[PDB]
Amino acid sequence: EVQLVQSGAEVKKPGESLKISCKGSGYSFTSYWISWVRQMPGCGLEWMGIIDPSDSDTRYSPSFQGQVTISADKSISTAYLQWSSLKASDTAMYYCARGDGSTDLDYWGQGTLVTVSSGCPPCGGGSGGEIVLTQSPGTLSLSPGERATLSCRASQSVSSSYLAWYQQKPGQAPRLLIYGASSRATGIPDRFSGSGSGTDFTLTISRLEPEDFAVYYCQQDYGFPWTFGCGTKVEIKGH
Repeated sequence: EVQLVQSGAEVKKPGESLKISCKGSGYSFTSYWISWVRQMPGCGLEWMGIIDPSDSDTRYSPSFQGQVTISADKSISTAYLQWSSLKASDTAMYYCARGDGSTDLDYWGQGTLVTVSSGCPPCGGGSGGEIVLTQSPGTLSLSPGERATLSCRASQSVSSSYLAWYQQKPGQAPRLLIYGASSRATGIPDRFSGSGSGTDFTLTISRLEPEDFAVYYCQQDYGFPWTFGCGTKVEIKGH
């Protein structure tokens, strides 16, 4: 089985340096890129940057360029995320995730909590020109057994091969649900299905089972920086 295992929780003060790690197992490390993804408390997922372990080529979201360094030691299948000077706003769960441009981010580490002593990026997008994914509605309250329909709209056309859906169950790391707009990832129940193209995408859950109450994120890796929607929380209707 493919696994990514991350290092333990860290507590730091602003200004301190920090390096956290992501160890891959069960697959050829150099054949897949490693992305780093941040989730500040109460916020959605943010793509930070990516490394190709074969040659250590990197790309960074403009928000993180110059703040962090992504590196890799391919001889021990480990990727790293390093700060020279932590900020108070770097308090977050940090995830690493594998991909190769065919199945979006198909395996995720379990997360490293980084706490720094001493708000969220705007869901409607900032001044950077990134592709914005808008998810409707932000919260869906339904009864168990009901059908759930979630929407993801992109600010520009994205090739269907590069639109994915992730499920984040409470307190867990995200996992890949749908890749390439309509393909179910391995092991995912077939009550989940995705459709759409261009700027309009849909995730359907044919019946809400108890384990499906969670948060669902869409994501695109068609253009840089890669981006996530702000998520739709699916919760149980009061009765």
